[PDB]
Amino acid sequence: QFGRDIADTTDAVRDPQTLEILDITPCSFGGVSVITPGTNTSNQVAVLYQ
Amino acid sequence: TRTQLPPAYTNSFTRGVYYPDKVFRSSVLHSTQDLFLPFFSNVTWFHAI
Repeated sequence: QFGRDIADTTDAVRDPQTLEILDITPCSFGGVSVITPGTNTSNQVAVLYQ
Repeated sequence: TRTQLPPAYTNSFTRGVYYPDKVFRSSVLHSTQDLFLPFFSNVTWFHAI
């Protein structure tokens, strides 16, 4: 019912009731960047993602 | 009472290998410490013909 990969981590658990091969794909990864072209000549910014 | 034959000593050729865990693995090597049968081991052979 379990399965790993090259990373030696558990990310493909098999459902014992449904018997359907499902993969694990989290959505909590990345970072938040800020772009500010100075503070004396500009006041607007822009949110940057990863 | 009945007659009997002397036991013999055979030799295994890479036998006694099972799955140590219930985890699906593919294209990845894994090593663990579990009970297994050594290679080219001499065990007691029992006859019954």
